[PDB]
Amino acid sequence: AKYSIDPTTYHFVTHLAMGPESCKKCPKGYFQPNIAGTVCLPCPSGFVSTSGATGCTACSEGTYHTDGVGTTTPGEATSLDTTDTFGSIYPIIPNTCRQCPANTYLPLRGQAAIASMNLAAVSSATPCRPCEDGTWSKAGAAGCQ
Amino acid sequence: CRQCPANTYLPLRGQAAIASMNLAAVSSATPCRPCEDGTWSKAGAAGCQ
Amino acid sequence: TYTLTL
Amino acid sequence: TGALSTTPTANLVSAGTYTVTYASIGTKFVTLRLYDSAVAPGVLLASKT
Repeated sequence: AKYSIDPTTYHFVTHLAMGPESCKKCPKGYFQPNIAGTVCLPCPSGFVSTSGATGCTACSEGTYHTDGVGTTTPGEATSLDTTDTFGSIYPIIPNTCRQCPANTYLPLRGQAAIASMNLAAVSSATPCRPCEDGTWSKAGAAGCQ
Repeated sequence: CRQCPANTYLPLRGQAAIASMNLAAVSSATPCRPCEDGTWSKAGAAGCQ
Repeated sequence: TYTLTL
Repeated sequence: TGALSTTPTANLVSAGTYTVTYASIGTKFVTLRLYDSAVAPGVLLASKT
């Protein structure tokens, strides 16, 4: 406040990284593998991660990567993990795997609902292939019967 | 196929913007990794400088 | 939008 | 809740039935969510932890 007060460091230094409490975990959906990391990288399209997240895992067959808001175990980060810790730099992103609907199948791993930013013209689409004629499939299946 | 914004890079082939069907809770996201501290990159780049 | 305090 | 303005509403949880006692020590995450309808599939609108 005044020039008659003991300073901490030089006048151009405004942020300091104190003891081990300054290491904050990346949120859900972000990951950071390096041992001296600087930014949290969002998960690749079609992959999910936990809080620690030194790596990602791919959504299995019959499931596509999207937001599980209404599911049994939502996997998105909370307000505490993102906004109360990092600020506006890392927002909440979807990292759940949702099952394919009935009579649709998904044979590949790591697929995501392709987003649309201008929702009026184009709507978001999920990459769930329909079963051919003569085949039914149940729900979240990797192939038709 | 759209380009990444400035200061963010995408080093992978075949990536998609992940969609959220419940936009009131979780907003849609793009898998564009940010450049580290000390690196900038211009726009739609595969790596930072 | 909604601003919440808790 | 009441009608929502720019002015925050009064304490919605001020009633005596909103109380809890924890049986284990540590960090407990208390969350609050906003829906529009009182039925189960009503759309989530906001959350705070």
